[PDB]
Amino acid sequence: QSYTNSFTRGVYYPDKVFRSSVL
Amino acid sequence: DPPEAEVQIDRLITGRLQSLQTYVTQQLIRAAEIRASANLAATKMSECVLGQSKRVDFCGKGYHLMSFPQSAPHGVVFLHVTYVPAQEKNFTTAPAIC
Amino acid sequence: MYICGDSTECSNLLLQYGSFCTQLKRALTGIAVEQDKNTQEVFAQVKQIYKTPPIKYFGGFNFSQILPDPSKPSKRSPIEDLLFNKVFNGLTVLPPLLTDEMIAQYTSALLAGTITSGWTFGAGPALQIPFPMQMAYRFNGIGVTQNVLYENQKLIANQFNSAIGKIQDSLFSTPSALGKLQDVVNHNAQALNTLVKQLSSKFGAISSVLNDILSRLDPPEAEVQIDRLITGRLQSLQTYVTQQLIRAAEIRASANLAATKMSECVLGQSKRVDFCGKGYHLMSFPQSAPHGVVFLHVTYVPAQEKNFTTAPAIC
Amino acid sequence: MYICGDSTECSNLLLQYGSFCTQLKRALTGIAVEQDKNTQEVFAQVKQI
Amino acid sequence: NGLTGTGVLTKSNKKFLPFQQFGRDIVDTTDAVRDPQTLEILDITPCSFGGVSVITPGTNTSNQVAVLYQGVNCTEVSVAIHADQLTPTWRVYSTGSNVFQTRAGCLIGAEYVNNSYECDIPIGAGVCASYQQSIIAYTMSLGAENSVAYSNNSIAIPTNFTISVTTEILPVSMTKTSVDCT
Amino acid sequence: ETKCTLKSFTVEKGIYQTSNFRVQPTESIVRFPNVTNLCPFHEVFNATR
Ligand SMILES: *[C@@H]1O[C@H](CO)[C@@H](O[C@@H]2O[C@H](CO)[C@@H](O)[C@H](O)[C@H]2NC(C)=O)[C@H](O)[C@H]1NC(C)=O
Ligand SMILES: *[C@@H]1O[C@H](CO)[C@@H](O[C@@H]2O[C@H](CO)[C@@H](O)[C@H](O)[C@H]2NC(C)=O)[C@H](O)[C@H]1NC(C)=O
Ligand SMILES: *[C@@H]1O[C@H](CO)[C@@H](O)[C@H](O)[C@H]1NC(C)=O
Ligand SMILES: *[C@@H]1O[C@H](CO)[C@@H](O)[C@H](O)[C@H]1NC(C)=O
Ligand SMILES: *[C@@H]1O[C@H](CO)[C@@H](O)[C@H](O)[C@H]1NC(C)=O
Ligand SMILES: *[C@@H]1O[C@H](CO)[C@@H](O)[C@H](O)[C@H]1NC(C)=O
Ligand SMILES: *[C@@H]1O[C@H](CO)[C@@H](O)[C@H](O)[C@H]1NC(C)=O
Repeated sequence: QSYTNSFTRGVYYPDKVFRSSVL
Repeated sequence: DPPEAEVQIDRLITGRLQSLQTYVTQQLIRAAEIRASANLAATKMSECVLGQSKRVDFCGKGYHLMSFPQSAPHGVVFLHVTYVPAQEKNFTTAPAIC
Repeated sequence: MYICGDSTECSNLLLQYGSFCTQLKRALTGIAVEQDKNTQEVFAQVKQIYKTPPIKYFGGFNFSQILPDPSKPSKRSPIEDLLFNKVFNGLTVLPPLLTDEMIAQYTSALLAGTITSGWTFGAGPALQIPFPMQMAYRFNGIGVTQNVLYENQKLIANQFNSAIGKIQDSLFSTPSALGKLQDVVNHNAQALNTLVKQLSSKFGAISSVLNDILSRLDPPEAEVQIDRLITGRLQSLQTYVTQQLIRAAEIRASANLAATKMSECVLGQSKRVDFCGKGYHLMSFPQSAPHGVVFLHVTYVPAQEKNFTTAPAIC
Repeated sequence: MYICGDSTECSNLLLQYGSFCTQLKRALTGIAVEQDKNTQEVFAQVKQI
Repeated sequence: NGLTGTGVLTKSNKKFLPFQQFGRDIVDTTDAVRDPQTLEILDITPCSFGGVSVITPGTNTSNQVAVLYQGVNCTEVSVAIHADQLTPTWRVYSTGSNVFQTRAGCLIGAEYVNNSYECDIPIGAGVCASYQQSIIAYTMSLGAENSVAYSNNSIAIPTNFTISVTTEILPVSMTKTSVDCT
Repeated sequence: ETKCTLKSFTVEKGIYQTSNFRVQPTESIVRFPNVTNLCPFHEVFNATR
């Protein structure tokens, strides 16, 4: 085992809804 | 029953409390614009009536001469006496003469 | 349509609430017809529509960036042209009574009558007067003799032309100049978007959709869940109306000031200090803008002071 | 804190009532920023001291 | 597929990712949907609605009225009127010459004229209406055109005057009320 | 409808906002996913023996 930084990843689509040019 | 009545009374207490708040909230908004129009009428009385105004169109259209207050139900009426030119004539003019 | 939508079960429950809906409809109608009185008081001050002469020589003064542009279809002045490029659940937006092409004619009539007549058109008949002789009267209004203008007319004309030129460079380059107008457009969009987003709230009900309540719950018991939505949505609609009544009083307070500046700064010469800009007021020029008005205050600022020895009297 | 204090059970129930907290918070901020503008317009009328 | 509602379906240029079912707007309202049997994205627009304003010369003068369907294209009111799907059942007579497309909505019952007068009944977007008989809709005139005779060395001086008296009315006070809550 | 809005039998000159117009739906369109995974009914009903 070891330890490493995860940085800014692991983001998934929370749902199956289309959105365009939104925050 | 007392338990069944207390449930259907709070619907009338909450219904009429929101009916009183909606009334008082609108009276505060209306009274804010009556005060705005009552601060203006006190300015017209001080300046149009108790003096002669050089401000344009503040005391009526034209050149102000004098005004007369008349009371009215829940208000005031001003009779603005003004000077209006008439019968203009064409002329030739110069800035200076040598 | 906002509280219930296409729902007969909800509409019947909403009727047993008195005139809560009628009060809101009266409140928004009083605001709407008020916004057409604010625009009329500021601009619709001239009896007639004055026009500038075909020849645009006003003694060396250059009002090209102020007078209407004939080449553009909209007939807006070059400054007005760049002022306009810087700024459904039962909710409808009504169009203003005066089109932006009719407000520009009201402004053009105020500019054409000021350059030609001076302040005479605001107190009766419009009596023409040469612009170098109109500016000599406005120097006598600030305590400077009229021989000062005639002997510095070419110098004074250039200082006005250059000052108008920098006006575009201030609005064209520097942002946030029209933040007063943009703020009253942002606050209206936030209020409407917040009003829509509260149709997704539950307010304690089983769900936020009326159709999902009538089917998933018994009609004897679904009435209670609807009453939670009706109570919640009726309050979120009264909140919207109340804030409009407060904002419409800020606009009416600033629409009365803009009507006071048009009467006194534009249709005359003002002696009130700092009412029409820093300095000694000479002229002012209106320029329309989206949901607003812009005044270009021409003022006289002294410069190049010098020390002297003074006495009260002389024996 | 005014409505729920430090109860997480209450806090979750407060979310179902829409963005009422956000409107109340932005309304009071507009008042506070204005009060600093009222003071400046009256007194800060001189460029120099 | 369980997503219910009412609206007008049309072909949409939106490009769904191949795992999505529908779309949402900035206000969390549905704007599109994928057909479960065709795998095509269908834009959803709500069925038309708006206000209805009735222009009246006054019952003392005539019983004629003109109806303004605010924010509606005349092409869709006439389509819905023919198909009988407009909420307000009552229908104004439409003689082709009395239907006009203003920038505020579809105006039925008023004949548009090319003249211009002072505004009597403000409709919106520069269009007014009056009774002159029948109901006429026109573009309001801002005032009488004037052209002052500006010249390099010409001035106009009044040779007379007029003393005019004008009246201004200002509210001062409201009506005081006290309410017992209990 | 103008008279009932004002609750009067006499209407003055003006323009009155009376009601709201809605275009009613014409027909309903229900679409569901493709029906697949057909049962082997013919393997029993249409057996050779
Ligand atoms: C008044 O000022 C405008 C600019 O605000 C002048 O217009 C310029 O005229 C010069 C003439 O050489 C042209 O090269 C520029 O392109 C023009 N600029 C614009 C923005 O149109 C105008 O000439 C001035 N009027 C007079 C009589 O001098
Ligand atoms: C200025 O105008 C007034 C009216 O506003 C003129 O006075 C009128 O003169 C006529 C002609 O003589 C009389 O019939 C009227 O009775 C007068 N009206 C009054 C007194 O109210 C006045 O003559 C004009 N000044 C001039 C022409 O120098
Ligand atoms: C004044 O002067 C011009 C110069 O031609 C003349 O045409 C105009 O009609 C005159 N204005 C009057 C008489 O009101
Ligand atoms: C006047 O005299 C004072 C004396 O201290 C000097 O500071 C000031 O600059 C002078 N003002 C001028 C030259 O305008
Ligand atoms: C659904 O079936 C039809 C024929 O019944 C076919 O044309 C279509 O491509 C199918 N769609 C999907 C997504 O399987
Ligand atoms: C109404 O639609 C037609 C085309 O069907 C179009 O020409 C017209 O400009 C539209 N009217 C408005 C006000 O959008
Ligand atoms: C005023 O004088 C200027 C310069 O001499 C000239 O161009 C202009 O045409 C004159 N205006 C008239 C005659 O109306």
